[PDB]
Amino acid sequence: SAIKPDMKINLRMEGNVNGHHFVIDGDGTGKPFEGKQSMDLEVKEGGPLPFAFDILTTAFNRVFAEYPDHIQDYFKQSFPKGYSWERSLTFEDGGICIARNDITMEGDTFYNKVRFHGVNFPANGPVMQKKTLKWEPSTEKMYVRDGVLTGDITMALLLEGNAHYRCDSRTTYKAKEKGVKLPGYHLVDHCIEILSHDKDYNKVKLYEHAVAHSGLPDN
Amino acid sequence: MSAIKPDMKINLRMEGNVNGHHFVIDGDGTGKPFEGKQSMDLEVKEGGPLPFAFDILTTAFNRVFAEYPDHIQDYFKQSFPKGYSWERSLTFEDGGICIARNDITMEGDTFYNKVRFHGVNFPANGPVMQKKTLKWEPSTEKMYVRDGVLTGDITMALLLEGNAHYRCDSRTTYKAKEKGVKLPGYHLVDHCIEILSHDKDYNKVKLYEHAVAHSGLPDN
Amino acid sequence: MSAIKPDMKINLRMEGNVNGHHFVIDGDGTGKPFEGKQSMDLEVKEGGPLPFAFDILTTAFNRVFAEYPDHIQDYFKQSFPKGYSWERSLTFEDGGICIARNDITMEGDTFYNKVRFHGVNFPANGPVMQKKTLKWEPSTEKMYVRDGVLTGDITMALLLEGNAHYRCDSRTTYKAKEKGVKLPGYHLVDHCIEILSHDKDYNKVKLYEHAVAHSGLPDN
Amino acid sequence: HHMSAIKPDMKINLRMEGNVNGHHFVIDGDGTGKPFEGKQSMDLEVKEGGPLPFAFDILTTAFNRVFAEYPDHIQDYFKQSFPKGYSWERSLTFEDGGICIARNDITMEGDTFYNKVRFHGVNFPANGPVMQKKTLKWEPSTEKMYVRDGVLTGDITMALLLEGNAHYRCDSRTTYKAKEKGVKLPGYHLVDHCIEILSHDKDYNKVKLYEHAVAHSGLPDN
Ligand SMILES: O=S([O-])[O-]
Ligand SMILES: O=S([O-])[O-]
Ligand SMILES: O=S([O-])[O-]
Repeated sequence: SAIKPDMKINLRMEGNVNGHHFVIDGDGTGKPFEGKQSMDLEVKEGGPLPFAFDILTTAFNRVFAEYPDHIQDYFKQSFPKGYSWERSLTFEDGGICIARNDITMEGDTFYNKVRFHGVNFPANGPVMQKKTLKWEPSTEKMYVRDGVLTGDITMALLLEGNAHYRCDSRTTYKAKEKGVKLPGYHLVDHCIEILSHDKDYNKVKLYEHAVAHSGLPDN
Repeated sequence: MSAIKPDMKINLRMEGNVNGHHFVIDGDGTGKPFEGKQSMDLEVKEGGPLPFAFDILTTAFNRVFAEYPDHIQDYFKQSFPKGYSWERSLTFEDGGICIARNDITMEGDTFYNKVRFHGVNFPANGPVMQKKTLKWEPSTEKMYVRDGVLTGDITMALLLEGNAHYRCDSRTTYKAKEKGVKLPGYHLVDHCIEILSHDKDYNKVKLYEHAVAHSGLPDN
Repeated sequence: MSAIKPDMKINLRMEGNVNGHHFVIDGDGTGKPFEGKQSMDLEVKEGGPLPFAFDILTTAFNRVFAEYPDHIQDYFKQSFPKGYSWERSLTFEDGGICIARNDITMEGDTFYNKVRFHGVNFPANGPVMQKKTLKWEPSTEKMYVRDGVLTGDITMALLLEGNAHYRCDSRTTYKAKEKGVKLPGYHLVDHCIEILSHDKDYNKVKLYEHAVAHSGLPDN
Repeated sequence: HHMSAIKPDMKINLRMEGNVNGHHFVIDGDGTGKPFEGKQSMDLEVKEGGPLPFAFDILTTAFNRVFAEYPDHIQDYFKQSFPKGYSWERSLTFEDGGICIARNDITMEGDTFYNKVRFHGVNFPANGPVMQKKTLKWEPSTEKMYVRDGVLTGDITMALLLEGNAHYRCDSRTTYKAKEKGVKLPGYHLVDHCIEILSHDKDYNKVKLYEHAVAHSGLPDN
């Protein structure tokens, strides 16, 4: 009842990768029921960012995800009060990130409080060298663990030069209100895209498409 | 003289050791390469009854059985008639680790599979030695090139009795026998594996699996 | 030239968040860098009482307090006057993951510590959220250079109630503030960290640590 | 609690079968050791699959924790498992995806320990240190011993020194199990080791291997 077909979103991410502090302001629109959202982002300090913007992109709301009827939608059922997610990103070269987002809503807008942190990215690695092109599309596996909805994902960044950079992520989602029903095992296909940006990535426009499904042969 | 025919046969021998238990499993079955479907009947010839869950073996009993669409290169069907081999490592969240290998070849309408499977470090209280597993959930394997070889990464979950999952992380490497097989670009493979039937000790099992490659969203 | 005195003060502020719970922890201590020893009294200024095992934070409260033999380069004694930073990941066997960083500087007789600590994904019924930890066991860190930076790898174990162990994989990267301080070759550190005393809610903690460097067998 | 019959100068017989990246091999070895001094060594000869297309170094830890100096205050699980013996299973995970599985069955007849080892390795990259044979030595390290899921378990983060002097990381988990009943389980401890190829021929077809291990309690107890 609370979510509408078209909603706004405000976002304030703050973080540190490799000792580098940054703030990023975001403002955007999207269709929760179509699994879509875009948003305009602007680094407000920390720019020029010394690292690849790509590592940030998954960390700027699953509520924007096309859920089919045979699958419980934890995220759209979390609102008004909202929900929180925490995430770790484990890169194949030792680079490790942790993140959190408190997602809230009032009126037509979703509010996202997001903290990002990253450690141990190697000097001549693709992240500090900015050799990343984009996230390749993948599929997140959703399941319950310790009484909590958990998502594991097998993720890859395309690099300059016809090779890929592995990332492995675990997310833990918690609805704020008591009583929200945990879903069964499902899978969530997603694509993420930087549609436009300036040369140093101080201002970027980002797009996310997400759809949930029960996998083969039901997808 | 096309190598891949619409209805083909599968001949399999697996020999292995998990936690120091030796075993031999012979397989016979069939499948439809272009539809990405296969089924086979397995018979434990040595080492029955198996002390561990049969489920840990079932990915190791052929990606030639995957429905590839036009716009994605099919390494597997292009690997024939000479064939290919794969190597896989399976890392479970409780420390059990398996490695396996299959050299697969082809004569006429039949694929031959010479498979080896080794496991160690499964705890006695774990869902594997307790034979507490139910099925592999559906999952998506990521295909991409690493050091000039086709590589596949997958995070799979084994559903357990009692409404719980058991995580396995798997990496496989596929190498065509013949020189000059064109490697595919990055893509996804969806799959499902289902034990369709089994006798009480799992000495005789009917297995079925379906694989479909694709390019992820938006495209389907 | 190092300007490390044989008795030094230690001043520290830690700020952070584990599983959404934000805490601030102030420390005051002293140490003897040349025999590898330091102890500090902590008190949590924000976030008391902490909902999680205090022992996970304990690693994060300076390898100058390590005993280095003459035959091994002491990167940490040599990073001063200017100081140094370290970054560190802590991956626990049940999916809990922490990152931490410290910027260490020296003003006279006192080392100053800016520490941030963030922890994610601890399961509600794991040893951390239920406070079933007893101590870190004594272990050994592997120091070596990777990509131009002193790196320390170690697998640690936190003793649990009943004498079970909880396993933590840690990686730290240490960076001298000033350019062209020299790189040690492969060596080992031994460490022990012991919580000496604490009140009921671990809001006042008194922590001791001992660390010595060596080159391993047969030298030792 | 029980006379080991381990006599302070003992022999070692060993047969190994393996496969790494699809290459089959058999290595034999005869050796000697001093179990109470935690020192041992062996002459190995590659009997099949020679010359090996991979770094010999990956195999060297698979060729017995009986040869480890245990001080009185730490339970020695290995010498107490004799005369009957014991077995281990081990997984080796390298930072670039190389994964290995190894197991050994140790028995004792009279003066001689007998080892049946299996070793299998998978997914070593073509231009990695292993396949390109660019390893030099294992650095000294320290394994942590503790009971896990009821079984004596050894964890260790090792590193192979490589040509060009970078290191190549490997993470090992070993499980040890006595053949007979009644063997006491140690408390947590540490075991230092150092392994060294003493001498070898061009193709690593004949190799001389030595190791030294001593168990201890960490700090500041050592
Ligand atoms: O290039 S695709 O991700 O639109
Ligand atoms: O894999 S299907 O048959 O569940
Ligand atoms: O003599 S020892 O260093 O192998």
